[PDB]
Amino acid sequence: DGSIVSSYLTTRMPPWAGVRQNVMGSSIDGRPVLPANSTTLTYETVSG
Amino acid sequence: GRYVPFHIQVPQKFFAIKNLLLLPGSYTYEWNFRKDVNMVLQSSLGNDLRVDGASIKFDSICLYATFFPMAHNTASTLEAMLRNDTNDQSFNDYLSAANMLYPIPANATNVPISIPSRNWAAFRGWAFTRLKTKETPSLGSGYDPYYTYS
Amino acid sequence: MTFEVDPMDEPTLLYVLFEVFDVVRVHRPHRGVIETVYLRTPFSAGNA
Repeated sequence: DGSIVSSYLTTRMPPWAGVRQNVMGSSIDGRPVLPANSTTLTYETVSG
Repeated sequence: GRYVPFHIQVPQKFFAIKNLLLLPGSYTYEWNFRKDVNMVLQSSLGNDLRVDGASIKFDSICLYATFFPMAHNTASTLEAMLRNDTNDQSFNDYLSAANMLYPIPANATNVPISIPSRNWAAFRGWAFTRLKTKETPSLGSGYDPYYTYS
Repeated sequence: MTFEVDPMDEPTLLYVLFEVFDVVRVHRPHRGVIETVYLRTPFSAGNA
């Protein structure tokens, strides 16, 4: 490889949730929230 | 103890209303308070307090306001002087900076940024510091579900 | 601007303070009225 990282123009980080990291998160009570690049966030989920 | 009923006095920080001297009148004053235990709390290991069973709950809340007992002929003269547009109160933010966060990848050496084209009149300078992406919350959104750090 | 940083085995951010004059002038012309005019220079975020 040996390429300089990064050599492309870095656009600033958007100030909302779901861009900063694609890590696995957690809800307010502790339920595991799937990452932002997951395919389960194309809809919303409402609990009874 | 684990179980703490708290009684806290939370200061106002927004600079335009932080040192403001209100003249008489009826003013609404509304505010949103976080319940996020990774934001309202700080641990000495940095663990995820959402998973670790921490929970804050707001029972009641009050606004307090200490009034100087000024004389009613003096506080009517001061009210009349401070409503002239030449006597408008003027504040500055202490930081006084447009804040731009730029993501650096892992093991990345070079970080090029750009500001496209702008009038740079009354520019003061730069002050920069590298931060960690884990330790920074995504402010601006109402809740950051992906901020597993306290 | 172009920053050369030490490499880290972790995603990191870059926090730049573009120092401006973030100033508010507060006009209270009548009873129960607050009129505030905000201005920061250079990085003004006002459409007016």
